[PDB]
Amino acid sequence: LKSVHRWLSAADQSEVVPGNDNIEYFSINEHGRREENRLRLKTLLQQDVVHETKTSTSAASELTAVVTINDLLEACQETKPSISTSELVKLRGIYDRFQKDR
Amino acid sequence: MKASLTFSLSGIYAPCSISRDIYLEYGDKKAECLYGTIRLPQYGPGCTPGKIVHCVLDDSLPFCSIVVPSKLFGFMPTQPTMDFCYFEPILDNVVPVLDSVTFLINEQLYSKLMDLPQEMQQIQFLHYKYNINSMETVVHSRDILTSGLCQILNCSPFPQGLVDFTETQLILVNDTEQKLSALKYANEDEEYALPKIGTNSALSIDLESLPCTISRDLLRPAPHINDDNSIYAFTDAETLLRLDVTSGSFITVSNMGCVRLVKLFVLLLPNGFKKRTIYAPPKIIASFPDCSVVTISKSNIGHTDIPIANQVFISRVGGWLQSQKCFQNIILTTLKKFFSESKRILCQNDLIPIAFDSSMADLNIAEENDESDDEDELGQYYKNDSLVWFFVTSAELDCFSKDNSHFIIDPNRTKLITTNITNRRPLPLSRSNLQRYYGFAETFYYDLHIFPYVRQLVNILETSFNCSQRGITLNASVLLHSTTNNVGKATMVRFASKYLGIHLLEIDCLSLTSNSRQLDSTSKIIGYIRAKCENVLPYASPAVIFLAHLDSILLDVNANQDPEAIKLQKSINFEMSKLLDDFTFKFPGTTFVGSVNNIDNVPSSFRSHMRFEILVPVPSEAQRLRIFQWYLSSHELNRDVQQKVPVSYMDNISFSSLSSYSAGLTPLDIKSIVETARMTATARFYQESKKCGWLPQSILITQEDLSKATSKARNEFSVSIGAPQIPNVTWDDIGGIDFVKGEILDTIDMPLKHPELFTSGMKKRSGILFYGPPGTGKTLMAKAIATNFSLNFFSVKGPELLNMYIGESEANVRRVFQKAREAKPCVIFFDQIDSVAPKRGNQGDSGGVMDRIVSQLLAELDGMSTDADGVFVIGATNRPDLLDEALLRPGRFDKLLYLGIPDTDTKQLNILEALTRKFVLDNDVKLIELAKLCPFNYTGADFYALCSDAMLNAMSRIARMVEKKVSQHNELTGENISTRRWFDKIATKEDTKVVVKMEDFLKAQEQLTPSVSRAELNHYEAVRANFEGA
Amino acid sequence: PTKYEPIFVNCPLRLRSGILLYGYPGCGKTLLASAVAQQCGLNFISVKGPEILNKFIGASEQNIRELFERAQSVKPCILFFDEFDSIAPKRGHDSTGVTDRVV
Amino acid sequence: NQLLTQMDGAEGLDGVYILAATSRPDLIDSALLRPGRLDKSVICNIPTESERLDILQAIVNSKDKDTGQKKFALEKNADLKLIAEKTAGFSGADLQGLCYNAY
Ligand SMILES: Nc1ncnc2c1ncn2[C@@H]1O[C@H](COP(=O)(O)OP(=O)(O)OP(=O)(O)O)[C@@H](O)[C@H]1O
Ligand SMILES: Nc1ncnc2c1ncn2[C@@H]1O[C@H](COP(=O)(O)OP(=O)(O)OP(=O)(O)O)[C@@H](O)[C@H]1O
Ligand SMILES: Nc1ncnc2c1ncn2[C@@H]1O[C@H](COP(=O)(O)OP(=O)(O)OP(=O)(O)O)[C@@H](O)[C@H]1O
Ligand SMILES: [Mg+2]
Ligand SMILES: [Mg+2]
Ligand SMILES: [Mg+2]
Repeated sequence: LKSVHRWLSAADQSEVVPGNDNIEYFSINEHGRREENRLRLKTLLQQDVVHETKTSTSAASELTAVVTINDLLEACQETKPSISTSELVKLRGIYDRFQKDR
Repeated sequence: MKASLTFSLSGIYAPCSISRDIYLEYGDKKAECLYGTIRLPQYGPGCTPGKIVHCVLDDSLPFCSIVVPSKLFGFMPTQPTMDFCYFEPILDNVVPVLDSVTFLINEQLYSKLMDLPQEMQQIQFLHYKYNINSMETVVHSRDILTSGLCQILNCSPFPQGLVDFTETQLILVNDTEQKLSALKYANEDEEYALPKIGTNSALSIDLESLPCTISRDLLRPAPHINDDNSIYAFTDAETLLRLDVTSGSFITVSNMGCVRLVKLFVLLLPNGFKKRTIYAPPKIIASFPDCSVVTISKSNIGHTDIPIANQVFISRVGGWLQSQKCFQNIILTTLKKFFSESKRILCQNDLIPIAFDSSMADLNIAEENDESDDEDELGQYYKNDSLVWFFVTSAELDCFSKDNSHFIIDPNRTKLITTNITNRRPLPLSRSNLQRYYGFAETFYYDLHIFPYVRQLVNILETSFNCSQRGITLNASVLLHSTTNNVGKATMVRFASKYLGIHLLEIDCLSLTSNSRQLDSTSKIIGYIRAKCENVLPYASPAVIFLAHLDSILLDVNANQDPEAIKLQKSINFEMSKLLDDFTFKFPGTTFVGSVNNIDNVPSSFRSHMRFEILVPVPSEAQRLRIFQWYLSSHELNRDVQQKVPVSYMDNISFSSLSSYSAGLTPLDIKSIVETARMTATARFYQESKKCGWLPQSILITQEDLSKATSKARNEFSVSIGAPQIPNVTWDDIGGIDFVKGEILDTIDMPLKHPELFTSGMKKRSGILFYGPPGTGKTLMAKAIATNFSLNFFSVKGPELLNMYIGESEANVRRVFQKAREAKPCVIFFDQIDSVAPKRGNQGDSGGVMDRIVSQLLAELDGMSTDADGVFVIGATNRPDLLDEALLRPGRFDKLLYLGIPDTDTKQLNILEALTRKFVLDNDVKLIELAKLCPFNYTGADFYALCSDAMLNAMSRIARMVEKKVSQHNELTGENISTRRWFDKIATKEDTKVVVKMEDFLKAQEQLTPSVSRAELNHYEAVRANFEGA
Repeated sequence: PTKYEPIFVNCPLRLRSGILLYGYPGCGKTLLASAVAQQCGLNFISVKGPEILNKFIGASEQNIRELFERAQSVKPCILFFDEFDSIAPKRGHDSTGVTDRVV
Repeated sequence: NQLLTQMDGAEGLDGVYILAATSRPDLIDSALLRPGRLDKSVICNIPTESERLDILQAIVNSKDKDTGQKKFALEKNADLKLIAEKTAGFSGADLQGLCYNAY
């Protein structure tokens, strides 16, 4: 979870910066409109709606999520031992008593 | 208004000539450019949405006639054109102006447009190219400016309107994929005078069902008064030329020894039917096990047909409806009505269809009358809902016995005579959609390539159909069972039946007796079943007996029961079992298609015979897409409403997102959504019509509406499961709990947003619990999640589960978890877990039930075979040490979050601001000293008491002020009113607006105690140290 | 004993009918059960949690009768009890016998 | 744990005013003393030295039954201060007891 959180934080701008060539646009009579990027996105979405398809391609697992020891050790640092430390002795005693007798 | 029609090869934007009469008496004389709207009537279930046009005076046009460019509809007037339309000149010449229009252009013209130097120069070039003018030319959508060059991709504000070519944005899109090559202006696929020379004898051509009924008004020729629509056929003009006669008198269709006489008309041009094929109504098609291709020939002797109509022999075809007692009367009456026509023709082996209304079975409108009794107009109120056939065998020959191929029936000579029940196969859905033709409630058209389970059923039934010529008793029973109601079992059964053409018997739970069954109920049931079946099975080949809701009749033995009551249950079970197999070998091809809503309760004695059990899952993402595509279709919405304005969806909708956003909903829910969307769209349309704005000629569903209709449907569902109405807390109130805030976000929402990285069966740690000193947000956080996340929120009201008896607590826990598991994205809020899950096996406790219940918790909460982990569990306590360790483990409750006292002035100011947020604070003084002056032993809840106390003091001040004012007024007058009367006679709203000044805060802070002593706080601190310090 | 049945068919002299697991929470023994439930191929009946008891008078006895009857009538299977304490406490009870008659 | 749930549960009620009393209150659980519930704690005091006159005058002048303009048989002088001081501050019910005893 920590590793995927870090990856998502680092990957926010990966899909925003690059240009899109899936469709070509001429932009005539654009004067009088303050919005530029949102209008381009809406035009692209209109064209995609006219040409919508459901199929999608796969991606390499490592660039979706990956496990690293640097975060693993920190996760180990925030310990959460299930067994109650004050209760381990009692449990050990009762387990032994069960094992030896009955 | 109805106007005569003709076409020309003019430009798309060329003005449309209109006759002088209409231009003067209805056209607006003050308008510089007159605009009207035209509707093209076409062979379909409704008129087309109106298209707007610009018109000008033309004296050359005859009475009530118009001329328009054929290129406005993508064709040329080479073939016979339509002769009239419906037209109306817009009153006040109101038209809208589109802000933006999206065009798709070819690569060459786009290159030319870059080559063109300047924006204004390009604008003028487009002006000359496609006759587009500012505030003068009107544009439409889904139209083509020129073949293979440009197309109107989209129009946002309205489907049609004026263009501010000076300012309207033109979204020009290059056709990078060369899609424009698919455009085709009704052009010919070449043409030859004689593709085959001297082929007068016959022609071979395809036969397919005519997709819709036909209205006489749309017919080019002028047939006589009667005996027309029963033998119509329609084709393209050139096919008529290949037959050497244009819309010839009569044609004959002959194959497999069956020869029929037909009448062929020309298919009118604007319709978009396929090429080189015969289009005919079901009446003629039903006569054949038709091959995809069929041969036809000239028949001139058909014009010399003979009325030999004496003593005709008729027969009721086998079918479910024909054997019903009540329907038979209306069937007889409608058959007599059909044969009441003067000149209907008929020939042996013909199937004659007969439609009628299902619910008029009891409405005897009137007795026969001496004169002036007719049905024609009287029927227009009601439209048919059921269909049957009649099979005709023989007729008199008389002195004209030289020929008997085709003949007329005359009411003056024909009499109603019938024989016993015959039998014949239905028409497979793949060849002719009868419902479509007769506008019935169409059974959903499944697509076997996508839906898994239906394929199994259809395969089984078609196997039993094909084994007829193998001739063995291989027929097998089939049982459908589902995890939930309303999953379309009966629909898919009807689909299979209609697809394979298998007569369907629909017995159901409209039985006669189910309470106090000792009163011979077994007989009343089984005799009824046997009587209903025995009147159909001997005349259906194959046949299907469908028993809806069989679950609620073949009940199984109850754990607790009367010893003798159960005997009736056993008897009915056994006799049902017997009659199950009796039909198996008493008739060939019989298939028993039963349905059940929970297979666990079907009797093993009955179920053991079963050999095919199909579970029908709730439709996954892929299916819902298709279901939406269906219910949104034109042939669904436009039906059954009869609204004078046709209906349609706006193309900007998106199946792909809609499907994903409608997860978990059953098909009935989907239809509910569609219906609600239709309602809201119609309400919007009539609201706009009420307003003075421009009136669209069609009502358009919008995704912006579906987005909230789906939410309302989901809220309806949430009410179904009985969840409480949690208050509307917002995610912003939580204040100084950022750490826990993020922790919660990382589990409740992180694997729910962008559901791809977590999309796996992993242990997604659906457990979380808050613990710590009293009053630090544990319940508020839950209240927020209950409404800010759209997850179903189940409340476990403390020791709600515990119960009177020994085992009903153990039933309550399991019922709670089962019901939650029914709705996968759900939350369980164990508030004060202490009362329900105490430490197991302590000496200082009695009864032991508290141990059993906690054990059951440990079992069902985690257990084994767990899947679909979306069931979160959120618990809270003041102190955890009373809980058992076996709960304080991953998989159940991984992290214990200690929402401690903030101990930090940043957090203190944060919580003070979050509490003060939503009421006005006077800013003359700064609040920070309120944090600085409180010692850190003060607690989130007592800062709430601080704020509320300060508010109450400051508002008591206003109360005293208004008291003084009312006392002063009473002194001025005769003291004739109290405060209560003052508040309805007089109002001083602005005076009552209490605004707190921090002086009030500095007063209150002196008076309020901390919510906990140091004694308790050290205890909880030590608790945290034990659990968190490690 | 199902995998190697000719080895196990002979010599019915001595055998052990069942096994009892216990240990610290989280030591995989539920997962041991799960794996043994599915890979082994032997049928597996999952009476998880004290669902045995029932409201009505002495219904527990009849319930166990039915359970063992289904176990026998199903081909060889494992009766899986978990949180055994919930279904078989010590002999002594101040309450009704409906909670110890079951034992 | 039920009362807490019904008091400030997720589906929190409204328009209901819980009014509690007892002699020894701190034996109420601290989670019931948390402000937001039972939030204002109000002491009552028996000593009220020299204020016992006010109560005395009240109880003697109590007119609950409007049929008569009095129930207790007051006298003209009404020098209640002497007895009020003489009371030595027993309780609040003590004075009603004195009233009835003297009557
Ligand atoms: N998958 C589906 N596709 C289209 N329409 C459906 C579907 N499932 C149900 N319907 C609609 O439901 C009605 C008939 O199916 P219905 O919901 O009654 O099924 P059923 O199997 O009889 O259900 P149940 O036994 O749960 O009551 C029709 O209005 C039909 O349009
Ligand atoms: N940090 C905080 N943020 C927002 N509201 C708070 C906060 N602390 C206290 N409150 C308010 O004071 C009350 C505290 O609610 P809380 O969720 O702590 O109740 P609870 O779980 O029933 O508490 P208890 O621990 O006494 O059982 C609510 O009315 C809430 O609005
Ligand atoms: N062989 C294994 N060793 C350790 N952990 C395992 C193993 N196999 C699976 N696990 C993981 O660790 C968990 C092991 O403990 P588990 O939750 O099964 O305990 P349990 O037997 O149900 O305990 P209890 O009834 O005492 O709460 C599994 O749920 C799984 O998530
Ligand atoms: Mg049904
Ligand atoms: Mg609480
Ligand atoms: Mg376990």
